[PDB]
Amino acid sequence: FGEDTVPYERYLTPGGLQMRSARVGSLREDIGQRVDKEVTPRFVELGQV
Amino acid sequence: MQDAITAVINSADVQGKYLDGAAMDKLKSYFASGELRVRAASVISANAATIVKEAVAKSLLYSDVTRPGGNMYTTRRYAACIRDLDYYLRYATYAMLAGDASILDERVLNGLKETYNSLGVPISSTVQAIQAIKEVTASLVGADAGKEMGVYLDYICSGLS
Ligand SMILES: *[C@@H](C)[C@H]1/C(=C/c2[nH]c(/C=C3N=C(/C=C4\NC(=O)C(CC)=C4C)C(C)=C\3CCC(=O)O)c(CCC(=O)O)c2C)NC(=O)[C@@H]1C
Repeated sequence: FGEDTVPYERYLTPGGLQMRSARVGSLREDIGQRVDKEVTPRFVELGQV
Repeated sequence: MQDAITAVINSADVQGKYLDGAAMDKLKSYFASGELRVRAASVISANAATIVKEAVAKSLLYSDVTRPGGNMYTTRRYAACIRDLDYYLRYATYAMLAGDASILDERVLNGLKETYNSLGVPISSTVQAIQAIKEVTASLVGADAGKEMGVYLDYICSGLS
């Protein structure tokens, strides 16, 4: 911060970051889980016109 | 209909003359080709269902015609294609055995064009299927004997064009 910048929260403890971004909301799909790439079934594609 | 022998006979009878040396020579040529023709005809009769099977597999399967709404959709229509391809193969074998492609004109091409045009049958797709039949039968009966089968299937394709 120079002589003109108000301070701001620059770093987080891992516990605080977990509290912020480990709830049911705000939790990304890919954080700690296997992200299975959804795809239309091959038979569905074959029968699709 | 007509064959090589009937063609020679009609060629003589149109001018009313008997059979001269040229006619006997043509008949001898046909008799010489007769062994090859019988061989190819018996082989194609034995393997008729197979030939149409691989022709359909390598020419039409997994395509717009087979997809829903396609003309080859609706299993009754698929069986109709199988029957029509069998008809083409059988009458091409007839023409090959006879040596003359008049049976195709008077028993296959007679109204077939109008039939397909009224029915929405893809003429080019049918032609490609017949070409695949020609390739399969040529590979099955050799190059020489397969040449005649290719000639008559090509006659069918050109008439259907
Ligand atoms: C497994 C369930 C069984 C099996 C099925 C199987 N089918 C094919 C290929 C085709 N199936 C059809 C069927 C239809 N077309 C229609 O319009 C209708 C009306 C609903 C039906 C039932 C067709 C047209 C084809 C070929 C053309 C295409 O797929 O677009 C295959 C593949 C065979 C091949 O060589 O490609 C298979 C495996 N086969 C079995 O053995 C099981 C009993």
